[PDB]
Amino acid sequence: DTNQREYYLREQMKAIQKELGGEDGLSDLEALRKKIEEVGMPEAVKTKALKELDRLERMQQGSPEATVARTY
Amino acid sequence: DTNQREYYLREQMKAIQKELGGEDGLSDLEALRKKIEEVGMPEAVKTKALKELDRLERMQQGSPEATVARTY
Amino acid sequence: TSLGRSIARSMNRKFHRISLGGVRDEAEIRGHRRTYIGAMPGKLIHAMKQVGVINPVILLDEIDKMSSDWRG
Amino acid sequence: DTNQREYYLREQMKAIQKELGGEDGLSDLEALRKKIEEVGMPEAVKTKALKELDRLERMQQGSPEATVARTYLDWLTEVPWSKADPEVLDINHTRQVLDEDHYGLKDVKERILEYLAVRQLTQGLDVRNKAPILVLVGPPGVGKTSLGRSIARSMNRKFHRISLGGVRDEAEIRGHRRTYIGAMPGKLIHAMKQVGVINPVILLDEIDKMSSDWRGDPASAMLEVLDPEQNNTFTDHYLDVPYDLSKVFFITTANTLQTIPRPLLDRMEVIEIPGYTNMEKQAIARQY
Amino acid sequence: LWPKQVRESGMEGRIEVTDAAILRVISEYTREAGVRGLERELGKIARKGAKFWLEGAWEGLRTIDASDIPTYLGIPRYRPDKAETEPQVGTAQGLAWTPVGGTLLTIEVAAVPGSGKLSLTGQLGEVMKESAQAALTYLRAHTQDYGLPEDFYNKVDLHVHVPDGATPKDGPSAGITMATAIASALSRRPARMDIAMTGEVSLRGKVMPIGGVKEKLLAAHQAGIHKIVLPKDNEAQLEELPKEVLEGLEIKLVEDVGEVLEYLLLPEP
Amino acid sequence: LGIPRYRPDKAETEPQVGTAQGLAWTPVGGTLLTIEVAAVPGSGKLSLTGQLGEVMKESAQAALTYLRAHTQDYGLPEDFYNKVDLHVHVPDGATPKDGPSAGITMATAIASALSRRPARMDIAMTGEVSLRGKVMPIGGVKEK
Repeated sequence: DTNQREYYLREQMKAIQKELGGEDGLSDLEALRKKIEEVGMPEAVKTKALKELDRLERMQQGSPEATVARTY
Repeated sequence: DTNQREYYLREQMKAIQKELGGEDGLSDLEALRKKIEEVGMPEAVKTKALKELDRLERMQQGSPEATVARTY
Repeated sequence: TSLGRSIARSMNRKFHRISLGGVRDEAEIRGHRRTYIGAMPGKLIHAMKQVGVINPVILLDEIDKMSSDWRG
Repeated sequence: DTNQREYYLREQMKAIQKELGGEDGLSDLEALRKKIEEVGMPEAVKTKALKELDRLERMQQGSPEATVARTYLDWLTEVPWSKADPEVLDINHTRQVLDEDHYGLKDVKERILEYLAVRQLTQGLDVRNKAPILVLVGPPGVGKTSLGRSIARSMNRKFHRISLGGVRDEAEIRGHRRTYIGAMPGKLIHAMKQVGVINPVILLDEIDKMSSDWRGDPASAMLEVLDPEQNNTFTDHYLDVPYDLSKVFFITTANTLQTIPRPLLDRMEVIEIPGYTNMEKQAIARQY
Repeated sequence: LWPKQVRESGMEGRIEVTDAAILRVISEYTREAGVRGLERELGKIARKGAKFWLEGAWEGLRTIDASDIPTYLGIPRYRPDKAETEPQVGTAQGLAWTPVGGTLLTIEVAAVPGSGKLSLTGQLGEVMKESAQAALTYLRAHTQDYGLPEDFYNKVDLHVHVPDGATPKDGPSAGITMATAIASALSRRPARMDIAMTGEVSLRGKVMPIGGVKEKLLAAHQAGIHKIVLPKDNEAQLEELPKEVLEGLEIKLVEDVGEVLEYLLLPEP
Repeated sequence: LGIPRYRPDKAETEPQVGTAQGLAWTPVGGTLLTIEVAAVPGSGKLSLTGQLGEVMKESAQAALTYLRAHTQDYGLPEDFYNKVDLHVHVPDGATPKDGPSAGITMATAIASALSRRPARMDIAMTGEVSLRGKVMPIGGVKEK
């Protein structure tokens, strides 16, 4: 229940951001997440993908922490 | 009292701005919209163009996150 | 860069050198992609701003130190 | 609750500015309006102060344009004219005063005497630069302040100094046009407000560390203020009128031979300040 | 220049300077290809003159000759004439054009008895080593005419130092320079000062010509060297240069490396 | 006064073999430098420890060259240059002064390790060296 409520809170963030301006970047960061975590991948890889996606709360316009994050 | 007064005045300015002849709209933006709709183009290219067109409607005039969209 | 002044007098033009010594990007010959107040165009537009005519004698001094250690 | 508490905190801070409010109630728009006729001021400056008064009639803690306009008026009406610090055209008297900084340094005093003998001998044979102001260069622990203080003592100038070293925003160097708060009259304007004599000594401190996050190089203002043909017309982002700075002397200090923009190599030159030795430190300690 | 400096400091009709004083300022207080240094030097002379005048205007028109210059400047940082230093054992005053002003590459080579090989110091390039090899190859063809023992290559190591880090001209231009340097070092006799040189050496002992004779004729005037050695294949390269550049020079147009060594090697053995 | 923040240990040459004092300067304060050279009989190549630049390499090469020119003037063999690895400790990295300014200091440091005799107390020095065995003038004598 707790390990699923964490992902539920993440989903609530991404779904409320739909109603927020920009429509969650036109439902972006959900295409990446589903294309990662719907195609059959190893579970540890899924988890580390979740972390490496959580690093998308930083600046992106030249900083080497979101361009390389997007590439990864 | 003064802050709520000036807040309502700024809201009046914003509300009248969207109705001020739509000067920002069409002349500085929809010109690119027509050019998408008048070039013999593959279907997927038009789909991507509309996807990146819906990513707009946020002011890149103060945000670098959509100047890349306009140049794209 | 006094020979520039001599030619300028001989042509009744202006004269304004722009030292490129210490330039290692296009963000100083061209400008930063304008997305926020607090960024200039490159050097040539400042040069044309200093003079008041469309026919100066620009002297691109120290063009050999123009280098590139950075992206661009 | 936290957002509302912070909002009430900032609004109560705005309220508790009683001292500023008292000046706005009586001195602003009333005493300042008469201050134009009471003191001698240029005609154009007087009339632009009249517009600045017209920029008033609204609260100064409301629209920041009015706040910065009142700052312009306060830095205008408190800069008088028709007065100047007397000259001492004798290099011997200046050397006599230099004798007691530590001892004169036996080298830098002579370079400053070069600069002074050129200063009194110009195209107008007066204080007009047309030449560098010869920033000092040396270790930061040396008596860099003492040289400027002794020269001001000898030359009879009301010594000043402004914060130009280590800054990162352009409101202590240039300022930005009076249309928003956070843009303030430059520190040179503040020093000119400090005294009415039109020949002060505005020491620029640690120029080698001058920089700013505000893109748009202040080095242009350095070229503007260091050129006497352009320092009379010295404007900034903030200075909307060419403010008459004609007889203002200048001086600067620094502590590194590398961190300096190249547009600060012409109209600017090096004075090397040697470090002190244990014997020199012994003598200066014991005596002063 | 001087009528600008003596107008910077308000010396209108007060200070005069003779030709000798300006020449002293040129050859004793600044050494650079341009005239930027003379601007500041004459400025300092003007400022010191204003100082000395301000503590008393005793003289109506002060003449500054080549004697009272130090009173305004101090100590000559550079030798007045380069013809006064010494002849040195392993010294060959090269010529080059560094983009910061011409200067003479004092290439220094030391010969030490030992294994027999080329020690390559001072950030040589490939071409610099090849030039050293070419100089040794020619010197091997004729050894008894330079006092050397015929087995010198078998047993002598050569330490070669070329200033300016790597090659300053981005190409070999000091062939006969290294030829005379190595010949003196191997013979251990003082090579000649006061004569700069440049060229290309080819293994048959031929001085191939250089590019840009104007630069190799200027960078010896700025350095104060008044006798230059040039390849004969540049004889017609001296028919377009302005007369000012050729003033004061005793140029030895040469074609062999047997006649460059006629000058420098006065002591052969 | 309390605990001495400064020490008189920078007034000494530390008279041990290979140790030498190089005068250096900074435009913001005063300092010095020390060097020690261990002459371990090995492959005869220079091992620099301290992230030193190449300039120290050719300065030591010139010092060894002058040693090799007059081995008989210090009682040294004519072939030990191939056998002595020089292991150098310098607390700082490159020399703050352009090129060698402790060139004679480096020369004596190299010679001490090859002569088994220490340095002289309270005798500092600075200067430039030349491969022919000449000391070049040093600029900025005031700071040095």
